[PDB]
Amino acid sequence: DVNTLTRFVMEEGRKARGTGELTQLLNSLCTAVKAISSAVRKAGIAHLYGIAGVKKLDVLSNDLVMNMLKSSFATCVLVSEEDKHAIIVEPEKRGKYVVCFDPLDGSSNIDCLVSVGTIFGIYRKKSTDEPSEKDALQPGRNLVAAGYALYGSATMLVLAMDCGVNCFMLDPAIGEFILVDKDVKIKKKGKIYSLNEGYAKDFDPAVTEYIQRKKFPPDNSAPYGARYVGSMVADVHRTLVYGGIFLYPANKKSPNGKLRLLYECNPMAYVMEKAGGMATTGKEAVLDVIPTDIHQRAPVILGSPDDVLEFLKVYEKHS
Amino acid sequence: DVNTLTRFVMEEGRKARGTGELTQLLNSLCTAVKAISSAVRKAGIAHLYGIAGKLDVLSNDLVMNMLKSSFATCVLVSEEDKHAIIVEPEKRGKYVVCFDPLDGSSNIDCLVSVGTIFGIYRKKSTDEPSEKDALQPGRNLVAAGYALYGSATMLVLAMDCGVNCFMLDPAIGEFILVDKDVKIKKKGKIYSLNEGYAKDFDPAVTEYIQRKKFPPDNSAPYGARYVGSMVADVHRTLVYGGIFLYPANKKSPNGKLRLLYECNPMAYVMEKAGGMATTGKEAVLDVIPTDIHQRAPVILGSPDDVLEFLKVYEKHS
Amino acid sequence: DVNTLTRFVMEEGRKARGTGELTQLLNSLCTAVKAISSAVRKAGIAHLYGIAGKKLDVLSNDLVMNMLKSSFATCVLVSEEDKHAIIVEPEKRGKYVVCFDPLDGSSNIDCLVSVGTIFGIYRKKSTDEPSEKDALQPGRNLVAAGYALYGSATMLVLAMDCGVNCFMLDPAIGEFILVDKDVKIKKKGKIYSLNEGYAKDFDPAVTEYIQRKKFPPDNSAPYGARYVGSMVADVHRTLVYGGIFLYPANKKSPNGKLRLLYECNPMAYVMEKAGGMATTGKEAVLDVIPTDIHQRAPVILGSPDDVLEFLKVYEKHS
Amino acid sequence: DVNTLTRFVMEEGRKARGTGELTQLLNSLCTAVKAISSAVRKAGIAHLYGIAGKLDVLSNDLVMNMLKSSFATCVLVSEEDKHAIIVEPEKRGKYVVCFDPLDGSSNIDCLVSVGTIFGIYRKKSTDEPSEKDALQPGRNLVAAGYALYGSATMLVLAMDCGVNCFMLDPAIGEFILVDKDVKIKKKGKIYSLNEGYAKDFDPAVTEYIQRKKFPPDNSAPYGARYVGSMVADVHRTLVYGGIFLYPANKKSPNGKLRLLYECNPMAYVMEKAGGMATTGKEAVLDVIPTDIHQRAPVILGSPDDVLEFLKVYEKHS
Ligand SMILES: O=C(NCCCCCNC(=O)NS(=O)(=O)c1cccc(Cl)c1)NS(=O)(=O)c1cccc(Cl)c1
Ligand SMILES: O=C(NCCCCCNC(=O)NS(=O)(=O)c1cccc(Cl)c1)NS(=O)(=O)c1cccc(Cl)c1
Repeated sequence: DVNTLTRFVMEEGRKARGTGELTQLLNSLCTAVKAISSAVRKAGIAHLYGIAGVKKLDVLSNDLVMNMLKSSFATCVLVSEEDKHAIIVEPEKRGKYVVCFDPLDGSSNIDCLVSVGTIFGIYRKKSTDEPSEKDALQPGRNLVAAGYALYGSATMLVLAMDCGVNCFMLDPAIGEFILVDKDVKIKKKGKIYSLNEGYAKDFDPAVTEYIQRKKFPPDNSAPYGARYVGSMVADVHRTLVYGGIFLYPANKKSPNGKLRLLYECNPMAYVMEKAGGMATTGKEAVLDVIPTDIHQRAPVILGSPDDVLEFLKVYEKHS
Repeated sequence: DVNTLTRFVMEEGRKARGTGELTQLLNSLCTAVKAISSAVRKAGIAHLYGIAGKLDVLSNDLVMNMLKSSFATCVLVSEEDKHAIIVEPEKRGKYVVCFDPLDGSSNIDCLVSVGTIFGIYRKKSTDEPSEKDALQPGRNLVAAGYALYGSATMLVLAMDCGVNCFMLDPAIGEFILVDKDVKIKKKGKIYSLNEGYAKDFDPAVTEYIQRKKFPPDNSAPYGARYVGSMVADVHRTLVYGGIFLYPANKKSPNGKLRLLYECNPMAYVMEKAGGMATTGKEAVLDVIPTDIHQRAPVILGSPDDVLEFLKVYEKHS
Repeated sequence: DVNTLTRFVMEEGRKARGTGELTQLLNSLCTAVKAISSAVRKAGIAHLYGIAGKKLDVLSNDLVMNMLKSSFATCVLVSEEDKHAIIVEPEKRGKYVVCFDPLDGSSNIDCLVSVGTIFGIYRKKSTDEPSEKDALQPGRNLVAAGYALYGSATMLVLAMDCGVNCFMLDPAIGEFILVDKDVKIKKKGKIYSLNEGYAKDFDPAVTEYIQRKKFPPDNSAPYGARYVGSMVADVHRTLVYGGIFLYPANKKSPNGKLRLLYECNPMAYVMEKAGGMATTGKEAVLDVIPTDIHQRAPVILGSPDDVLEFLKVYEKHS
Repeated sequence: DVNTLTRFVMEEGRKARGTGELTQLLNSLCTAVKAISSAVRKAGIAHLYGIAGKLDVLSNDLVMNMLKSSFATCVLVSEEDKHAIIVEPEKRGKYVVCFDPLDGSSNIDCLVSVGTIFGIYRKKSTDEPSEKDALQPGRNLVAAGYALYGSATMLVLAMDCGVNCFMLDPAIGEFILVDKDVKIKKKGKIYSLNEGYAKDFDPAVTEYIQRKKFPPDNSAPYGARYVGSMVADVHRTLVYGGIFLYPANKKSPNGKLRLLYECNPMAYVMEKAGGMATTGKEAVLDVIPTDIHQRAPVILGSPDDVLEFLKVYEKHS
C-alpha cells in the first residue's frame, strides 16, 4: 500500500493508543517543511524581480516553524538556532512537548544553491514547573522523535522514533510526503570521509592521524573517497544512505566544536543510533551529554559503526 | 524591468539579426531543463508508489527529443550515448550540441545536487553531418552553460555577450534573469577537489593543496568544499570564487571528467566570467579532441587561484 | 491561527475522543482530491504529447478507490464509475461506507468546464457480511459529506455535525487552508439554476415557478440565471451566493437525472447543515430510502425561502 | 513532434520573416498568463491566511508590466483602466493591445471559470501614440484570443493561419499544442444566454429562444448552458458548437459586453474558426469604435445557428 507521512504517523499513534498530541505536532511540522521547501525552490521569485511591476529564507523558515508549532497546541517550549532565548508557548496554546530546531541549516551559503535543511528534536516536558528554557536542557537520550528535512535535488523528510528511521519523499505535485525507504539501517562500514580539510593546520593529532589513514591505508585496502558539501543535513543524509563517517571535531581553537548540541548534534545522533550508527564527541555519545546552555556547542563524529569505532581507537591512542 | 530567459535570448537573437535558429534551439533546451527539473524534484513520484493502485534515461530522452524537434541541430553528443546521434534530414539544422543530461546522477540516491551541462557549436561545412563535426576545440563554442538542480533550479548561460544567470520560478515555469553579466572574484578562499586521491596526486597538486592549508604569505587557510557533483562545485566557484580541481590520478591519468560536455562548457563559462580553466599544460578550450568521450584534467576558477596553481605546476616542470 | 484540513479534522476527532478511524478516512480522501486536482489541471500532459519522444474519470476513480481501501477505514465503496458496490477485502476492512462521484461533470471536460468530486460517508449499520445493501441507507444517516470543486481554484467543502467548512487548496504546498468557517447559506437568493432546454417537458409546477423568477408577480426584480451544467459548480455557487438549483424529472429522466447516493444526498446534507433545503418535491432528499445504488432522484435545493416558495407552487398543483 | 506555444509562435514569425517584435509581445503575454493562472489557482494563499504568523488588479498589473517591458507595444487599453495607457517612449513598439485581464472575476468568489481576453493591432498612423490608435475595427486584428482558467488552463490563439489551442502544463510552465487549426461545427445543439432578463428581451430574442425550446418540426430541443463568464461560454461554443448571445434590448441598445476587449477578440476567433459573430445589424468585426469602452451586442457561434438568429431578428426589423 502507498503510505504517506500523514497516514504513517496517525497509524503509529493509534498503535500507541495516544491522545493525538504528537501527531498534531508532526502534522504541523510537516506543513511548515512543505512551505519552507516551496520558498527554497524560489516559487514566486518572479514577483520579487518585478513581474507585476521579501524576507530572507532563514527568517521566513524560522517564522514558518515557530507559527506552525505554536498553533499545533502540542508544544510548550521552543528552541531555535535563530533565537537567543527559548520561546515559551502562551498558555492557551500549550501542549506537553519541547522542540529544538534549526529552521534552515546551511543557509549561510544558500547564495550558491547548496542543499539546505531543517533539523528538529522533540522532547516531552519533564518538570511540573511553569514552562521555561530549563525544560530544553535534556540529554538526547530523552528524545521522543527527531529527524530532518533535506531540500536537495528533491525534498525528503527523515523521521526517527523508537520504531526506527523512515524516509519520505515530497511529491510537490500533490504536497504529500511518500514513504520510500522503511526502517532504514546504515552500512556497518563505509568508504567516504567527510570534513573540512582546509582547517588542517588546527586539527587535533588524532584527527590528523585518522584522516591520514583514510587516504594512506596501512593494510593495503582502498583509500576512502572524500565528500564535504558543507551543509550538515546534506552531508549527514549522504552518510546515512551510503555509509561512511562525518566529522566536525573539537580542536585547539574550538575545544567544544562548532555545531550546536541541542538542534544539530542531538537529532543527527538520534537518527544515526536508531539506524544502527554511532555519534560521539570523542569522549562520549552525543546523546549522553547533559547540556547547560541551549546554544552550547559539541564536537561530533558520526556514521557507520566500524568507522566511528576506528576513529575512537585513534582518539584513545592519543590518550 | 523583469527579464525572462525566453525574452533575453530572443532579444539577443534580434540584435545579431540571426535567422532565429539558435533562439529556437535555446528555447527547446530551456523546455527540456524545466522538464528535467520537475522529474528531479520527484513530481508525480506518488504514482510510482501506487497511489492509484531511469532518471538519467528520461533526462537524456527529454534533451534529445527537444533538440531534434527544434529543427536547429544536426549532431547530438550525450554522455549517455556511445556514438553521436545524427538528426534525420527532415529535422536537421546547423548546430552541434554536446551535453551531459543529468551530471552527478550516480549518487542521486542521496539527493545530491545534480545538473545538466551543454555546449553548442555551429557546423560550418556542407558535408553530410557526422560525429566528426563534434570534434571541435572549445574555442569554437557559440554558447554553453548548465542548469543546476540544487536548493533551487538555476540556468547559467554563457555567450559572447557574457554570463547570465536565470532562476527557475516553479510557480510559473519561468526562468527569471537574476544575475547579469556575471564576473568571478579575482581571488577566492575555497578549494574544491577529492582529497581521497592524495596518494595518487601529482607532485604539483600535493604542494598546491599544502599551500591552501599552510599559506606562505601568512594569510588565512582556505576552506574546503567538495560536493562531488561537477555542476554544484563549479557553480559555487562562480558565485563565491575559488578553485575547482579534477586532476589526473592512477585511475584517471587523463583526468576523469569529459572534455566535450563537462570540461569545455565549464571552461567557456569560466572564461566568459573573467576566470580561467587549464589542463595544466594548456587552456581546456584549446584542446583539440579526437574522441567525443575523451577525458581531460581540469583546474578552473578565480584567475589568481588558477595562476597560483600554474606557478606550482611549472615549478614541477 | 491558520488552520489546515489535516489539523481541523484531527481536532474534531480529539474532541469526539474517537479511535482515529474516521480521521484516517478523511486524510486519505484529502490525498486523493489533491491527486485528482493535479491531474485535472493537466500536470504532466506534456509527456502525453511526446515531450520525451488512464482517462481522467478512470484515474480519478482509481485514486479515490485505492486511497480509501488502503485507509483501513472502509468496507463498502459505491462509485459512479462501477456498476456494483466494491467490497473491501477482509484484511483492509473498516467500519465506514463511502458513496462518491470521483469526477462529477467530466462528460463535458472537453470544454474545460468546472468538474468536481462528491462524497458521502456512512457508518455500516448491519452486522451482515459487507454487501451492496450497506450503501442503501437514507442520507439522514450521513456521518459526513461534501465535495471538491476543481474550478478557478480547488476548494474542498466538508460538512459534518459541527457545520460546513470550506478549505482552499494551496497548490504551492499541497495544503487545504480553512477560509470559510461554519458556513450558512443566505435565507433568500437572486439566482435560479436549471437546464431550461427541457422546458417542453417540465411539469406545471416548475413552469410556474420559473415564470415567477422572470416575471415576478410582486413586481420585484427578476432573478438572474446561471447554469454551468456541472452539479458541483452550480451547487457551490448556490451555497456561496444563495438562490436555487433545479434538476427535475423530464421525459428522458422520469425518475430525475442526478444520482441519489453520490450526487443528491451529499449535496442535500451540505445544504441542510448550512441552513438550506433539498427536496424531491414530495419529500426531503435525505429522507428517501434507496433501493438501488445508482438510482436517480429529482432535486430542488438551495436557500430556504426559495425552496419553500417552490414547494408552495408544487402543492398548489397538488 | 511535441509543440509548445513558444516554439509555435517563433516558427510562424520565421515564416513571415518578421522583425521578431510580435513574437516578443506574445512571449511576454504568455508569461503574464502563466502568472495569472498561478494566482487564480491560489498558489501562496496560505501566507495570506497566516502560515508564517485584488486578483483582477494583480492580473492587470501582470499584463501591463509584461507588455510594457516587451518593447513591442505603444498603446494599451484595458477593461481595468479608465483611459488608454501610453507606453513611455523608450519602451515603445508598434503594436496596440486591448485586453480584459480577468474576465468574469466579479463572481470569482464562487470559483467560476475566469479568463483573459486580448486583441492585438498594428498601429496605423505615425501620430504621437494616443487612445485613438485603439479605435480600429476588429477587421484590423493581427492576433486575438483568450486564456481560460477553468478545470485546466488553456490558451486559444487566433491568427491569419487559423485557431490553435494550447494546454498549460503546470509541472513545467509550458503551453502544449493540443488542438490544431480548429473549426467550429456548422450547427450546434446548445444556446447560451441569461434568461433571467427575459422580460426585457427584444421580441426577436424571445421568439428565437422559444424556437430552441419548442422546435416547430420534429427536431430535438436545444440544451441550455450559461456559466456567466464570457470566456467559459465562448470556449464551450467553440468546442461543442451552438450559439452564445448577449444581445441588445431597449434598456441596453448597445448590449452590455465591451467591443474592444470582449466582443472583437471573440468575434475574430469565431470567424477564424469558420463561425460568425454579429451585432444583429452587422458583423462585430466591422463596427468602427468611437469610445475605447463602448459596448456592442454580440451573437456568435456556429454559422447555421447565427444565420437562423438573424433570420428571426430581421423578421422583427
Ligand atoms: O496519534 C495518536 N493517536 C491516534 C489519533 C486519534 C485521536 C483523534 N481521534 C480521532 O480522530 N477520531 S475519529 O473517530 O477519527 C473522529 C471523530 C470525530 C470527528 C472526526 Cl473528523 C474524526 N496519538 S499520539 O499521541 O499523537 C502518537 C502516539 C504514538 C506515536 C505517534 Cl507518531 C503519535
Ligand atoms: O533569434 C534570432 N533572431 C530573432 C528574429 C526572430 C525570427 C522570428 N521572426 C519573428 O518572430 N517575426 S514576428 O514579426 O515577430 C512575427 C511575424 C508573423 C507572425 C508571428 Cl507569430 C510573429 N536569431 S538567432 O540566429 O537565433 C540568434 C542570434 C544571436 C544570438 C541568439 Cl541567442 C540567437
